[PDB]
Amino acid sequence: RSNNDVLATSTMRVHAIKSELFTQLEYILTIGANLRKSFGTAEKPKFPS
Amino acid sequence: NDKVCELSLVPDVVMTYTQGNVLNTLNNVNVIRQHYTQTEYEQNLEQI
Repeated sequence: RSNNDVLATSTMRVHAIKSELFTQLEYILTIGANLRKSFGTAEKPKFPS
Repeated sequence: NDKVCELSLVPDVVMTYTQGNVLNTLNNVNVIRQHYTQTEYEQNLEQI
C-alpha cells in the first residue's frame, strides 16, 4: 500500500461525500457580572461582580 | 538478364489472416492502443 509499485493512474475524481452537519446550535453568553443577583434601578445601581 | 527479373517477397500476414471480424473474438489479450466504440469511449473517457 506504500511502495511505488503501482500502475500509471491519472483519473481521480470526487467520488463520494459524507458530512457531519451542524444542524442545531447552542450559545454561551459570557459576561463579567453575576446575572442572578440584584441589579437595582437607574438612580440606585448595583454591579454584582 | 534482358527479360527474366527475380522477385524477393515477404508475407503480408496482416492482410492474409486478419480479415473480417476475427480479432474481435480474441479474449484476454493485453491491448495497448485502440480505437473505441461509443460505449467504451464514454468509459475510458475520464482517462483520456
